[PDB]
Amino acid sequence: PKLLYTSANFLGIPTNRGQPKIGTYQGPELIRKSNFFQLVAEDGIQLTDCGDIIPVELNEAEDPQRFGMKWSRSFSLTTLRIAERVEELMKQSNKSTPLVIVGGDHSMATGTILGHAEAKPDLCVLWIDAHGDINTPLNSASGNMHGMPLSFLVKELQDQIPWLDDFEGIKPCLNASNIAYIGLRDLDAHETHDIRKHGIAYFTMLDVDRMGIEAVIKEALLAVNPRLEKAIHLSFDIDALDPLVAPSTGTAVPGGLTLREGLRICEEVSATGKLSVVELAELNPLLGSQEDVLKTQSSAVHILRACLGHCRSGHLPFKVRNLTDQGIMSRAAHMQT
Amino acid sequence: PKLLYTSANFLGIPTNRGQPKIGTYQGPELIRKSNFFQLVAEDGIQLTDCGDIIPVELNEAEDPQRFGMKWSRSFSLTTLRIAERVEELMKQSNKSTPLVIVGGDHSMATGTILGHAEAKPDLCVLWIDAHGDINTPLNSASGNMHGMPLSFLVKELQDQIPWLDDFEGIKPCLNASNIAYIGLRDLDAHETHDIRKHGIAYFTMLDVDRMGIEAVIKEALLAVNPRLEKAIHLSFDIDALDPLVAPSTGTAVPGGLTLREGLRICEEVSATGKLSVVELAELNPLLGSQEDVLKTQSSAVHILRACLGHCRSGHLPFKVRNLTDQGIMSRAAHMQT
Amino acid sequence: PKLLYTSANFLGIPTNRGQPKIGTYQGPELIRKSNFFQLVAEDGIQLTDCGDIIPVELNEAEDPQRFGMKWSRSFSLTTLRIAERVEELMKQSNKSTPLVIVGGDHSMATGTILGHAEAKPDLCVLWIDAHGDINTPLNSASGNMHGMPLSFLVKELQDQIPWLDDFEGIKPCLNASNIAYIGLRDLDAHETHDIRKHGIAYFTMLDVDRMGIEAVIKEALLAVNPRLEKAIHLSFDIDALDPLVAPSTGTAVPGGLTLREGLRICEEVSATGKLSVVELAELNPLLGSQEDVLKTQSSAVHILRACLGHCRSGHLPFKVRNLTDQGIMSRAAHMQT
Ligand SMILES: N[C@@H](CSCC[B-](O)(O)O)C(=O)O
Ligand SMILES: N[C@@H](CSCC[B-](O)(O)O)C(=O)O
Ligand SMILES: N[C@@H](CSCC[B-](O)(O)O)C(=O)O
Ligand SMILES: [Mn+2]
Ligand SMILES: [Mn+2]
Ligand SMILES: [Mn+2]
Ligand SMILES: [Mn+2]
Ligand SMILES: [Mn+2]
Ligand SMILES: [Mn+2]
Repeated sequence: PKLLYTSANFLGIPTNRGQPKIGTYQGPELIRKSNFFQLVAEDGIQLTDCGDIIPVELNEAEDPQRFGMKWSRSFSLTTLRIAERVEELMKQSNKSTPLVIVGGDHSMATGTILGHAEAKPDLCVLWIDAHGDINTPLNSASGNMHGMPLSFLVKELQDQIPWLDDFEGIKPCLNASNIAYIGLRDLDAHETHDIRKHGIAYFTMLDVDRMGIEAVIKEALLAVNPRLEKAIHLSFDIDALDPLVAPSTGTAVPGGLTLREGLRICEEVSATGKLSVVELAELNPLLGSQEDVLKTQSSAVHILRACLGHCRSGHLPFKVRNLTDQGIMSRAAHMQT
Repeated sequence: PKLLYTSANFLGIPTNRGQPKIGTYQGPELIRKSNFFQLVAEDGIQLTDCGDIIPVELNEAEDPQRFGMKWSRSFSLTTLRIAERVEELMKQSNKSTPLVIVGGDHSMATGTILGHAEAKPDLCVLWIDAHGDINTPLNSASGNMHGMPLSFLVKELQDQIPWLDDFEGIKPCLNASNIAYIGLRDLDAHETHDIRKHGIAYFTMLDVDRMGIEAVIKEALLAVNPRLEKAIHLSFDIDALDPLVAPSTGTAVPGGLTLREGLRICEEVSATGKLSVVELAELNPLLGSQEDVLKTQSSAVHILRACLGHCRSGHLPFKVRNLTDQGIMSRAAHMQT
Repeated sequence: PKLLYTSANFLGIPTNRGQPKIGTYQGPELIRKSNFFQLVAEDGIQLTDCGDIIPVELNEAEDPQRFGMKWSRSFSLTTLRIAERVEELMKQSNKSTPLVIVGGDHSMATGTILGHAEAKPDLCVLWIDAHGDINTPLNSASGNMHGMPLSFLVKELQDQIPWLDDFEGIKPCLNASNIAYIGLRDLDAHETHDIRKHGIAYFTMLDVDRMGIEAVIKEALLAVNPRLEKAIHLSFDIDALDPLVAPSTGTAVPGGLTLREGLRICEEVSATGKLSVVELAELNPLLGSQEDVLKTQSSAVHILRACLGHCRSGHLPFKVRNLTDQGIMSRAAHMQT
């Protein structure tokens, strides 16, 4: 057998202040509960559990609304804390060692990318999501941070981000030409404006319907990593998949990716040999029935396994078992006498 | 932003005598209950609620079976009543103003098309359905009117329709060359005979599998509206979609259209700028679980929004919010000092 | 109308010793309970019920584990019993008469193919499954016979099958070049080794994603029956279909075939005019909710109907009903006076 990645790191980030629905903090445990670790090992990969990042959760009286944003100071404090740990993990392993991150709501992405970009500043980002998550604070109708994580990272958008002192440590590390969306089907108007204005590459479900997922992946990589020179940060919101496949998530949107389409994305990104960080966001075991949570867990595991290099086409055994070395009479041997 | 249709009309038709399962009369309310109106408004479209048509529901003793048909006199009386109102609405708005109609079982289609054809006699019809709904009375095994609505409209079939005095006002206004089916997977034998005999264009799920939905739509329009000269009556039976997507309907048939395929049909028809009337039939909130009804409602809303011109690719904002006119210090401005 | 097959045989095999989960013995009854027979008749086909094969179910004390295998002696005794009956049925009908077989777990396949190959030795096999079912006894982690049925049949694998006296009657009748897989997504490593080593044709879900089901079917037939000269044994594991479509099965694996893709396989194989035996395995009415069992039953019926030649494009009536021979006044006739 052969493997692009022979070892990987696992990191849990139970962020739950990016959106009002409680349960995303149970995200990392939902994956740890599963047979994910067992399965990755059987594929011949050494997965090291790097524990969980403790997010900063201020008391409501310590964190009033600022510019409509909810839990903004918790966000800024958590962001920096994420960035510090991710940077350490990335520099420590600097045939690479991918970081698998499990959220947690998507607001964590500001921290992960920032820390990732501090170790590999030339990275590109593949954002798999039903939503843009690129609302700027004054344009956000909800005030939820999981809908704004990209806006603090994109240089071309900094004249639309309100200055806040606790936000100074969060320096924009992304050019608009380094991001590519796949799976969009619920963009806010101002997101659509910014995405088109600054030429951010995006492939919606409409594009997936007209082009096919195979062409979309090829075009997404062509746009942000044309010669596979750049490290890849793969940000995978679980709600990019259709709700029939992953119902246990906060903002489900019908008409999403099939599990197979999602797997194709991960398999292709994995095969570049350039997967640096994969993050899975918006898992919420407190939403839906037990069967719903089981379905969502199952989809998450298959997706993450795909990122680490698992092939549906099969894997060769690390040692071939021969029947005669075990001194056992085979049927072929019996009739030969 | 730009819009093909800037205003539209909403009309409810709670027909429930076209089929034995009670609940389709709650169809229009299921859509009114939803956020459909709110969402259409946010897309920049003025939706006017034109109320509901009161269908004629005779007492069983007033409406005995005739030629196997159930509730035939209720059908004829209701048909004419539908036709009168639809004609008024169409002539009143004669950049068009589309009519959105929500049923109600599919027997209403005889009335809507008749009234529509009275204002726009050169119309073509796109029938999205698992079934032909073109059984002639003596060939119908069930005797349900929702399985015969097209047969009273097609000129080439009038030698197969039993003469009834109360049916005189229902004059065939459709040539067989004006109809195109998409989504068929449960045709009765005599429907298959008539469809092939008179050269009615039809694309079954088999065709969708072998050609892809994109080619099917193009071929369907090519067959009945080759140069986008004709107004389009879009008759959308909800059971055309797969039961996994829309379970709350009377005659569900496995192996149907995905939500995405259905959306593609509506998006393309909408983009012709020729959508005159869109009708959605066979919603039944009294079938299946609450989650089933929620799923069916959700699918209906996304479909109808697609007809009115909603793009999954995003919509531009009607006014761009600038951070400096609001007199707020942006991060870009702060560092520039 | 026209029909490739005008008559067919139905045979139930309630095998339940190939896997630990009880309920697959209720498989044949689940199909008999359905409207399958009624529907096949309406398509104009004479289905003869050939009853059920009574599988051999030894007492645990009579059937200890041998080489890790569970219920191996029950397997060998049952296999021979299956083979004897299938051979009789095949020679008896030797425009062919297809055998429709309903399991029962997939361990029955050793018996059916053996008996089938005894009447038509030049047959090819189309294996539709999430799994290879080609584990050799010493390589099997589970020791379940439903995971090994193919290994006893493939000549190239006989040096990997442990000699057992009760297994002598089971002679390998298949060359590796006569088998083609469709739908694989959960191969064991040693299966992957054997499949690639001996050049067995296989198309995984990855292949289905990149090629499309239409190309996969064409390539599968090209590999094992290039000129439609060989009779076809179609072995269809229900878990080849996605769990959303067929949840009531023992080893469900996400990311499977849609119902439409499965139907395409059956429709194409049927259209060769070379369908000799179709078997449906792994139905288990004791797994999942009532709605789950209903969904699984429904999928099974549509699949089997497709094998017998049912077209979603419609069937012509065996006698056209004219309105005037019945002495009834048509609307066309009324206005003509
Ligand atoms: N426009 C919405 C987008 S929410 C999407 C959140 B997510 O992608 O993380 O699930 C908002 O600003 O809250
Ligand atoms: N052959 C059936 C067709 S029923 C289809 C009804 B509908 O398309 O409206 O759900 C019949 O005549 O009742
Ligand atoms: N590797 C597994 C495969 S089980 C597949 C069983 B079946 O295809 O019949 O559902 C085993 O040896 O038990
Ligand atoms: Mn999202
Ligand atoms: Mn997100
Ligand atoms: Mn229908
Ligand atoms: Mn209909
Ligand atoms: Mn299987
Ligand atoms: Mn199997």
